[PDB]
Amino acid sequence: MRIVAADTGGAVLDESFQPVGLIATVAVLVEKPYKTSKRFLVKYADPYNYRQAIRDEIELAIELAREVSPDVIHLDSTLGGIEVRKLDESTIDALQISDRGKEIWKELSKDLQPLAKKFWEETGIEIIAIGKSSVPVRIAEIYAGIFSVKWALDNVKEKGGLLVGLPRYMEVEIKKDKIIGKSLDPREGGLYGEVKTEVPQGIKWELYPNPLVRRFMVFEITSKS
Amino acid sequence: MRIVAADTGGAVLDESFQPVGLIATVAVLVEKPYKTSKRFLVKYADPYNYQAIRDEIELAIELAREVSPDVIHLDSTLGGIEVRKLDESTIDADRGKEIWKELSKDLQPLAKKFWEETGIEIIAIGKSSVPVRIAEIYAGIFSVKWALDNVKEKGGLLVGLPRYMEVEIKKDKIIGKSLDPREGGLYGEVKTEVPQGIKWELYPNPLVRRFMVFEITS
Amino acid sequence: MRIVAADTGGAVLDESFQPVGLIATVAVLVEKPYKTSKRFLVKYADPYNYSGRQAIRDEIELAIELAREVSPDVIHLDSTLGGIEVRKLDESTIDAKEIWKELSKDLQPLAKKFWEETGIEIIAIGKSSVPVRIAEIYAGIFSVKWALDNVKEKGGLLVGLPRYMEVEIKKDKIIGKSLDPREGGLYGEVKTEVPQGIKWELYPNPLVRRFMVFEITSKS
Ligand SMILES: [Mg+2]
Ligand SMILES: [Mg+2]
Ligand SMILES: [Mg+2]
Repeated sequence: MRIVAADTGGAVLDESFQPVGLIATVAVLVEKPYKTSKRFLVKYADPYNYRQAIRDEIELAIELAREVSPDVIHLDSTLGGIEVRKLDESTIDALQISDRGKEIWKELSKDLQPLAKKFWEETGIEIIAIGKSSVPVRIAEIYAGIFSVKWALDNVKEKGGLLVGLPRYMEVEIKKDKIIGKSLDPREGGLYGEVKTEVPQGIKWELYPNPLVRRFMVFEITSKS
Repeated sequence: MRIVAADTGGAVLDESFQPVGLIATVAVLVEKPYKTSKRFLVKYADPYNYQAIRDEIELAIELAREVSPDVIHLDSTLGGIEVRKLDESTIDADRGKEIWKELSKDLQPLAKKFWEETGIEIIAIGKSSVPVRIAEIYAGIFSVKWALDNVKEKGGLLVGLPRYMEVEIKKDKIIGKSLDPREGGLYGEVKTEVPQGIKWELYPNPLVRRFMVFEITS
Repeated sequence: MRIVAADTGGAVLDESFQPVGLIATVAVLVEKPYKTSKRFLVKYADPYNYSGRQAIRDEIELAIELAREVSPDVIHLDSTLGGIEVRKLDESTIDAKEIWKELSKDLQPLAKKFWEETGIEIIAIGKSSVPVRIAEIYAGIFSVKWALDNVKEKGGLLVGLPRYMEVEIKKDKIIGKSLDPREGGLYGEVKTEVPQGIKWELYPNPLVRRFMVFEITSKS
């Protein structure tokens, strides 16, 4: 099975760990053995001017899918595997979720449903709201963490610093020519990602637990002085 | 403490990872340090034609008549109440209360007799029990053994393992381990014939996070 | 950020893994990089004489005591309530339960007085807090130190550890680590004299998945 998935992750935090805005939306193509992705796209938001996220996700997943022709698209909404092209107010009412959840997806339907309908009509490919059950979604999330770190390394102010809140229980490792992202949960079976980049000089970095949010890590960049 | 527990796990999957039916029910004897089992029984189902709790309680009782444990752990998370005490009244203390109210007809007296016979309680503990989890891991292990023994006649097989466990295939045995270090190093080991001219692989079920797939081909 | 947290943990188990009483209440000071604590306080309870109201009472005073020494930015209390400030804990905001209305009459004045002196909030954050988890691990460690220090001659002792943590015995030390790598490598360290004439082992509580047991047995 060949799967395209998307997710949004990585947040700029202030020095007191308060979220400021999200950084990266990533679409991935995942194939057997379903541990990583070698083909992916990134879209960067502006964290300092921050759901537009799920709109960027479905749009980016569709763009990648048009290139690689997967069997299915996985969307990060935990709905049971229902097709997005079939998401109307009635089918949402039949979903076992919160009333605000239903309210939220009724609003989103207006933008997502027509998009998935048109893509399906063109390809026969379904976009499914599978959410947290999906490994490709988790891999997308992992890549969003890596790309958020890459973004921070590329944009950190001279003599300045930057805190990036990573997606849940993942770590990044810095190499001279790339960033490696890995789930910290061995139960996931070894999910990981790698992205090439140039690591700049004059800065230090540190990965540590977000003291306010258990199982979430922070990647902090500080300037050398 | 010496414990017999039972569970059912391992599933045949189609090529699109959709489950077809369960494979193995396993009863285990577990003693200190409660990380593995050395004495165990297995009962296979017909996955292509798939109540597990009935086979679980029987296979547990069966092993118990051979090793005489202090207690039996049944896979039903009820906080530890004795099964022989499970009658419609005691049950009432929601869809679940309804289903347990059906099972209790055959199970309650079955455990009553056993307790009178042996002085051994059958407690409904489920998710809290380490022995139950050890039984589950072995069910995974035997599901792989089942797969090894059926692949030649089937050509290719996808086995869905129980949650977050891996298997490793060595010279004369299958080793299974929990992937969750929080469980404290739970593992199992089963000696078996490894047929030749096969290739196998372990990888994430892309549709079910934290579940692994054991794939074997000829 | 500098945070003082507290929690109670470590249990005495009987032969059949049944909890008897809790052992240690620990306040910890946690700073960057938020993996451990190098300054901490402990109060031992009497496990054989132990509802759970005393623990959070002992927790808040130990935290305040520690806070007066190290002056943190905030205090974390083990109670998951989204992070409400304890000094603002009365009927109207609690109602937004019957337990806390009993607790508030003691805790709220403590928090109010402390905030008045320092401006430091005591927040009911609970499980979201890393420093609370670090306090919990230290409770596990001090519980082992307690067991080592108090095991009878030719007697034994079962210590029920807090959730998914391990302890390692070293020559002059007890080390505690979380068994969940998702937490990012949280650990603790406590200096102590390890008694002779005793053996130990660490193994899964068979009745409580993901909880470990640390057992002391006397050599013969
Ligand atoms: Mg998402
Ligand atoms: Mg079961
Ligand atoms: Mg507590």
